[PDB]
Amino acid sequence: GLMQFTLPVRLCKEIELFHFDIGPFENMWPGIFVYMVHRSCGTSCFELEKLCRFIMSVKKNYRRVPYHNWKHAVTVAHCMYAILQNNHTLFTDLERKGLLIACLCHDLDHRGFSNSYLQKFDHPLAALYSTSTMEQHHFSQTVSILQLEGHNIFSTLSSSEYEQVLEIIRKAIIATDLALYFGNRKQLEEMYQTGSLNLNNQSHRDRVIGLMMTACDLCSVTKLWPVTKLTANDIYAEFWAEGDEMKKLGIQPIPMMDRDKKDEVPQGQLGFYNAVAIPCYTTLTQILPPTEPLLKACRDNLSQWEKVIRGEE
Ligand SMILES: Cn1c(CCN2CCOc3ccccc3C2=O)nc2ccccc21
Ligand SMILES: [Mg+2]
Ligand SMILES: [Zn+2]
Repeated sequence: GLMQFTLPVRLCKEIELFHFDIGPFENMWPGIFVYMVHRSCGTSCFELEKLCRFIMSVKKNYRRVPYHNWKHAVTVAHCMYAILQNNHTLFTDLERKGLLIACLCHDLDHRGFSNSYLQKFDHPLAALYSTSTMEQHHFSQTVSILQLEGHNIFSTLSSSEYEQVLEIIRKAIIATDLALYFGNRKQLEEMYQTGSLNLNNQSHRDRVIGLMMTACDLCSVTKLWPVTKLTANDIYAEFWAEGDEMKKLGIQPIPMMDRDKKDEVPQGQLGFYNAVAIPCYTTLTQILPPTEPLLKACRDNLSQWEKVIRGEE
């Protein structure tokens, strides 16, 4: 009850910033997560022993893939922590509980392969979940872990509050399917610009949480350039392995996934910044002005990729 997590001074200060990198010491990531829950939610939100058992079972159900790993989980939760801390009064008690957990769980049991690859492979999960294949899986793994003995971090909630938090988590995890991001953001753009955006409308809150989930999920592009650049290596290490596996199925992969087309990476990053990232953080900044540092950091990294194409690096 009286037991705070405390971080060294440099982390205590930098963890509050959007561009914080959680560092290479894996053993400190559980502690960093608990710290963020305690400041974001309260020391009373979860029973410490249940929360610790929950975190460690989540960690175990992430795989040793180059990018969609336990470090991604905690990184995406930190971006959500920074959004929630900069927007103190906009979110409910259940939202604060649900969203950090949603972010920690959002890529549970990821194999390093896209929905497209599972569908072309004819993976059993593509028969069980026809759209948002991996995301329905990640939600299913989240419910499985919550149901392990001593892992029910929500046990003090009422039956209807429990249903509400699991519903926040489900929609938040489904929203990380980038296929769903484009339509979600277009609707949020129209709603904001015609002035119809209403944060008391649940269907509107759902849309805004979805965009937050995309923003946190993509937050590699909002880090300082040396972090962004080195993270891109891990992202492409998965895509190129998927590309190799497409070639094994007799299917030319898209260029993004073809290791023979490394030279097209700088132009592909520009497309991604211009079509996905910048528009994502722009609409987020319009709805939640204190998230502007994410857009600024994203624009700085766009300018760094432009310099790579100009052979300035
Ligand atoms: C479109 N696109 C990309 C985008 C890469 N990408 C896309 C999705 O994964 C991410 C998730 C979070 C943050 C960044 C990324 C990222 O770097 N690289 C490419 C190379 C050739 C052709 C098209 C390409
Ligand atoms: Mg995912
Ligand atoms: Zn993710």
